[PDB]
Amino acid sequence: HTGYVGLKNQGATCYMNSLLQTLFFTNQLRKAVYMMPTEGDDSSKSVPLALQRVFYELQHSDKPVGTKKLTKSFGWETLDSFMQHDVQELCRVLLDNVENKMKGTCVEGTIPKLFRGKMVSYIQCKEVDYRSDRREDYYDIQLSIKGKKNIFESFVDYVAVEQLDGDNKYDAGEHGLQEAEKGVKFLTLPPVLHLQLMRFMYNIKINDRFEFPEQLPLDEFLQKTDPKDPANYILHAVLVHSGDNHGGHYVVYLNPKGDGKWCKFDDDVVSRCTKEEAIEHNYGGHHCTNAYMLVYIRESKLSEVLQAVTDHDIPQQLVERLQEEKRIEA
Amino acid sequence: FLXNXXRGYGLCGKK
Repeated sequence: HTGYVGLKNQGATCYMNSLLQTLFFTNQLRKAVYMMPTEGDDSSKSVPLALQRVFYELQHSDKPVGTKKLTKSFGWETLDSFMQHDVQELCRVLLDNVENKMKGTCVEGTIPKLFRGKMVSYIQCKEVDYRSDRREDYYDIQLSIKGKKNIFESFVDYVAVEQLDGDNKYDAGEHGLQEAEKGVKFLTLPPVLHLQLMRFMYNIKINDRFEFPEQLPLDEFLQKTDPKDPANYILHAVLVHSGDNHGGHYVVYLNPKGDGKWCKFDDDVVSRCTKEEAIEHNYGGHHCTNAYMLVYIRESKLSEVLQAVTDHDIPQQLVERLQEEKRIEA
Repeated sequence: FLXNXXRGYGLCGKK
């Protein structure tokens, strides 16, 4: 009545099931994951193969999907393992593993293509001729929540200029201490944006209203826009927590096709839901149910990122390995 | 890690 199957609840894995669905419905990622050359891999320690297995089961099982081989492969297996890590670290663990496994293959560079951006930050001395520029690659964008009404205010905060003056005067080395500015602008924004909302600070949880839109235009935060490719982003996933830091229940909302038809993914129960439940009902306020992670897809890349996946996208070598595994266990 | 001390692209260990 959905067409989508859920993930088993097998312990306090917090954000993990939400993230797994989120990555699974990044269809371009999914197809590249299927292409990884894992035939030689040791199952009990291969996270690239365990992610293939999970995606295979999500695409083909009609019953809820287990993850125990996956949490074994990356070694988080104690009661509170997932409560000592956060979703940004698990994102990096999964994406870096699969990135490396595609090095040297037909899908090499898929992870950077989908997820890498570039920024530039600078220090410009106000009163002598010295500037330091720093270009670096990024993956996700951590957005400050506390004291920000909406995602626009957070991006404004992200790129707000900082005065280095008086007591925090920048030392320009040869020039000694100098008044300077520090600032930031994005050079590029990747096809898939993972925005991490800083609700869980230090240990606390900010439950305040934080408004985020269905279509998110970001041209204003680039150093140079172009026309006929505006940085216009479409909301794909809303990863949600309920509670006050202490444990809590984790759920993800997705419109997997990018068409604004939303579903709620609540471990083994995938149910269909209103757009209001996915968006405005996760703004929070003063409710303690609210987004901590948003996934946006660039409008110009959406058809690309959400390209149809068929059974023919999963190699035979892999299908046969996974079905043989099932034979053994039975 | 990025200029702002947030995590950047890839795996970078503990601060």
